[PDB]
Order: sequence, then C-alpha cells, then structure tokens
Amino acid sequence: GQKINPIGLRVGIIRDWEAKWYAEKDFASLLHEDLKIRKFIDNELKEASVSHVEIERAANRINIAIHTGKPGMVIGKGGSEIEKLRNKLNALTDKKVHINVIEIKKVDLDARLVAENIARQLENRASFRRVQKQAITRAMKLGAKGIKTQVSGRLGGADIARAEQYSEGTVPLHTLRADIDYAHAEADTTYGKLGVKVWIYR
Amino acid sequence: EFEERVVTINRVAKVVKGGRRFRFTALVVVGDKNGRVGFGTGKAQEVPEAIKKAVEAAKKDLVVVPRVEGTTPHTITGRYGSGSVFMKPAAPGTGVIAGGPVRAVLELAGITDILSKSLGSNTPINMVRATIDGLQNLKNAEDVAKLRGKTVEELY
Amino acid sequence: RFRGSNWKKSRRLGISLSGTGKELEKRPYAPGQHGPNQRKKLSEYGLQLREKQKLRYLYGMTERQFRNTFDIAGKKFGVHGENFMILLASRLDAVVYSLGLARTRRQARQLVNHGHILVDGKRVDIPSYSVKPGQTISVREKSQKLNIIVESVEINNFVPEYLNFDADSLTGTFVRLPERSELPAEINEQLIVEYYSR
RNA sequence: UACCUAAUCAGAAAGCCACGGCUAACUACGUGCCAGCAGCCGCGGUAAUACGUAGGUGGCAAGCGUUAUCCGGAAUUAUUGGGCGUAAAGCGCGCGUAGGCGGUUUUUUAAGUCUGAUGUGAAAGCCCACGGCUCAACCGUGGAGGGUCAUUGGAAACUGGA
Repeated sequence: GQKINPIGLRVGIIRDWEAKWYAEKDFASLLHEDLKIRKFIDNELKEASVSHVEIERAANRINIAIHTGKPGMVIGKGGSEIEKLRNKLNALTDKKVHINVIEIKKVDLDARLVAENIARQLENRASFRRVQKQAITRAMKLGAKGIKTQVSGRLGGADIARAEQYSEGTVPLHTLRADIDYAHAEADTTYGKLGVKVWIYR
Repeated sequence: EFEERVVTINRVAKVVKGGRRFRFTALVVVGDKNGRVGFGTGKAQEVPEAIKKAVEAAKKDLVVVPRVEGTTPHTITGRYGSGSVFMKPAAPGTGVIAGGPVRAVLELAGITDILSKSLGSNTPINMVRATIDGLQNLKNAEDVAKLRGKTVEELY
Repeated sequence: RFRGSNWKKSRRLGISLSGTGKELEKRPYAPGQHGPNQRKKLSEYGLQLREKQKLRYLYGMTERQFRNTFDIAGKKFGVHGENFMILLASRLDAVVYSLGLARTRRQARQLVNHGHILVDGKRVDIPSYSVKPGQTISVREKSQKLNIIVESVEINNFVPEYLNFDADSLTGTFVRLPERSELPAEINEQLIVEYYSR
C-alpha cells in the first residue's frame, strides 16, 4: 500500500510550479534565494492557510507573493507588517521588491486547514478518529472530496504500532490530468520521527 | 413509530489478502412497538444502512403477543439453541430492571407486567431464537379453548 | 443493620427512592466493574430478587429479621400482588417519614429514641411500631422537645396521608387505613406474589 | 434482674471470602512450570493486580472458610418425563393361543356416567377467625369445618369374546 498518487506527471496542464523565473545560470542562485526567503516567511506564516506560492520573478518582476488565506493580522492592521517586511527581506540579501498577497477562494480545500481542525487534537494525543471521521462531509459540501484518515504505525495513544483501512472514498489516478492536492505535513511534539500514509484528493 | 432496539455492532478482524477489512454486523431488534420480538443482523460497511438492511429484509420474523388483563397468559419457556428464556407474569402497573440477557422482547410489548428471562449464555445469536420459540408456543385464552372445542370457561 | 455505605442502594438496585439527587455527582451508567460498558436486562427471577435486594437496603429488617414483613405480604388475604406495598408500611420509619424527623429509613429506625417514640403509652425502640386507630406516636415528658424530633418542623411542611404532626408535639394518630399505591412503583407485584409463594 | 426512652459511666460489627473472571468484585511492588493460585475456568518457562504482602473492592451478616446428608440445577426407565429408522432404538429367528390384547348388522334380562338411608361431619389436620410473650414455648372454638359419613335400586341399539 504505497499509494503515493503520482501527481508530479498528473499536473502540468493546470498545476505548473510555485516559483517562476526566466533563468538557467541564475536558476540555482534564484532557487537558493527562494529557500533563503522561505526560511523567514515560514516562521512568520505560523502555519497559515497557504495553498501554493506566486513567486513569478520572470520578465523582471521578482515578488515573493504569499497567499496566507484571508488577509488577517499576518500583513498587519492595514498593511503595517508590509513596511516591516522591507528590512526583513533586506537583512537576507537585497531583494524586498514589494511582496504581494492573494485572496484564496474556498480556504478549506487544502490539507492544512483540514489538519488544523481535525488533526489539531492529535498534538495532545486525543481524538484521532472520531474528529478524523468529520471534515470529509464538509469537504463534500464544498464540492470536492477531502482527505482520508490513514496510519502506518503508533495508532493514537499506544506503544504498539497499528495500521488502518478507513478510506472514506476512492482517489482517481488512472488519468494523466487528474488534479490532486496532497498537502503532507507532520509535527514532532515529543512523539518521535514517524511517517503516515494519509491520502488526500481535490 | 417503531421501537428499533440496536443492541450492538459486532465487528470482525478479517485476516484475508487485504491489510484489515472492517465488516460491522450492526445488530438491531425489528420490533413493531406493540408486543412482537423482532431480530435482524446486517453486514454493510455503513451501520445505519446495515441496520435498516436487516429491518427491510427481516421484518416478518415477529410474533403477535396478546395480553389477558395485564398479566402474561401462560408462563412459556424457550428450547431453541443454547441461550434460553422464560415468561414470568407481573402486575399491569409495575416495571422492569437491568441485569441478565436481552431487553428487546418484553420491552417491545408495552405492558410493564412481564419479566424477560434468558440464562443459556451471553452469545446473542442463539438466545433470541429461543425467545421466539416460546413466544410462538405461547398459550392464549381462546387459542387453548379451540384445542378442546367446548367453552372458554371449561378449560381452567 | 447492614453496617455499610448507604450510597450503593441506588447503584446495585433499580429502585432507591431515598434521596432526590444521587446520580448528579455520581455516574448513572451501569454497575461497578463494567460501569463504562452497557447495561443488562433483569431476569424473571432476577427482577424479583433485585427488588428484594433493593428493599433490603431500604427496609431495616433484612433476610429472616423481616419474617413478619414477608409473611404479611404473602399469606395475608387481599391484593397479594400489591401486598408488599400495602402490609409493609406498619414500621416506625413511616411515622418519621410523615411527621418530619428522618428523610431516610435507616435514620428513621434510629429515630425511635432520639425523636418521638412514646406512642400514647408504651413506646418501642424497634424499626416497626404498632400504630393503629388509637395510638398517638408522640414524644416523652423529658424528651418532649428534642433536636432530631424538632429538626425539620418547618422544613417538612407537606405531610403524608394517615399521619399527624404539629409544632412541639409531632403526634401521629390520624386514619389507620393506608393506600396500597401511595409508594414508589418500580418493582413487579405478581412476580413477588408468586416467587415468595414458591 | 424482657421489650425497657433512666440513671445518661463510655462498656465497640468486626470479619472472612471471589476479585481476569465465570458471578454483584484491584491497585502498586514480590514473584517468575520454583512456590502460590487452584468447583468452573485456569493462571506459573518474565512483564500470572489469578500468585504473596501492603491500600483496597462485591457480598452478606457478631463471625468466618471447611467435611459427609434432600431438593435450583434439568426429567435423567420418561410418570406429565421413551422410540418403534441416523439420534435414545432394526428380534436374520419367514411356521404357531403370553388372554396383554385384533369390524362382525340387529340384538340382551340394567358391567354403566348423574340423583339414594346422613346420624357423623373429630383431629402435633392449613381452623373461616381465634393469645400474649418486641427477637421464644406460653391455646378454648367438635354444630360452622371442609380433612362428611347423598353421587343411584338406576336410563343398555356398546374394550379382546356375536
């Protein structure tokens, strides 16, 4: 059961890439600055509702746009953190080309917002199935499918590793255009290093 | 409208090719909220769709249980399988308690004057089959009067 | 007479009728061992034995000591089914549960000395008193005004039938005929009217 | 020197058992096929709260585990409570009256079903009540009162035998 859902070759007609820039010599350098600016925005995002990235630095228009779901206090009360982001990006290198924001329609479509309401109780080793049976029905009301509760070992609070087969729905992967979210994310809260086999789909 | 008693949902740890198939056999009493017993077992992945599955496929296994004047017409038994039962009469204006076997047999017969009896074992698959064996073997007032074929007040 | 906790009467039995709130701070689920599991269904003979155990914690006299109680609720002519609730209210706990001395039955059995006892003449320090048409279950001359006898004199306004109680008196001498349906109805009647017979 | 409300000194309902249970019942240590536990279960070759100590818990009642003796258990020489085959059941014995028992119409003189001498109708008997001993043994009612002691002499077209 290594169902990884090869989306890499599945996307490319609707789901391109987050970073876009015309390069080949500045590619590695541009990619080096991409992760360099991602080491400060990830600590400022505080696990925000970010679906994709709008880093379109092609045609001399470099801008590290961050979705961050709905504009809350992340940008500051009236863009008060946008002026403080200048030095933030100025401390890294010398970019700071006015990063923009994007209003994400249907915020509960990624596997981050669904893991912040049904997988947020797993941090205190609590409900990991009762609350994991929910949200998929809410995702069905939105128009999509949702996530599928799954595990390979350490089932909730137990010293004995146990698997599962609670797949509420299937996942289409026989097509070469199928669009799948597949937003993987784990947290090490004094539990140990382990991998899960959770399956998601648009 | 219908007193459906869903006792439990027996699960099974299938050890077939698949990692661990989950088959919930939702158990629910198919009572008509009057005096019939009713018993049906499902085998669907959805308990709600499985509980009604046995209620729409097994709803003719009930038996009409009449009442004299608020007391069991006859103290019947139950010799079907291991688990057995017994019909104990009580006053019309009384009640029931907890501690023993199944509770969805005399509770369906809204009379509050019958004591549900079933020793046998804990297995709830051969203990409810003996309850319908005695319910169908119950002796009524006229039912026994026809057996002799004389008068109702000539066989007591 | 049980010499134990008086809080397991509403856990092992299904008819306590001794206190208003008891499952408010407790756990009203099933039994003790499998308290977090499901409940069961009282058996034919079990329901008649559960009521006996339920009345075992309620009535002061236990197995063999309540001979008269069971003997008056069986051979005695009349509604045999409701004979366990009719010929069983002739105890000394009824007077304390009708005048306003003790809210419980165990405390009412110990209220035959601290509270009103002198029933218009010869008294009795037992759990049952011979209160008939002519007996006035009152207090003594030295124990005229007690603390447990005049405790809830104004706290217990509503009184029961066939009972009398006033201020600085608490002497019961009303009707001698009581009601056979003026008690809690949770146990079976014919079941105990047949099982007892055996 | 009963029940006893009285002097009102302070004279103590503890207990042993199952505890994963069956069957209302447990936590830590110590054990680790050594020993224990040990009706039913079984638990002991390592994580036996089943073991032994401590804190305990369910039960019941001045105590508790034990030994031999009826019946709940359940019909189990079946009687309500047995087949005439796998169950609990094919005498291979083909030829013969054990009086156990197998249509004979009509037909009989009364084997018979429900009436009749009744006085008697008593009883460590269930007496319809009947006396109190608080927890114990405090006993009169022969007609009532059944536990009487009117059930044909009798109405024949009829087990096996015409």
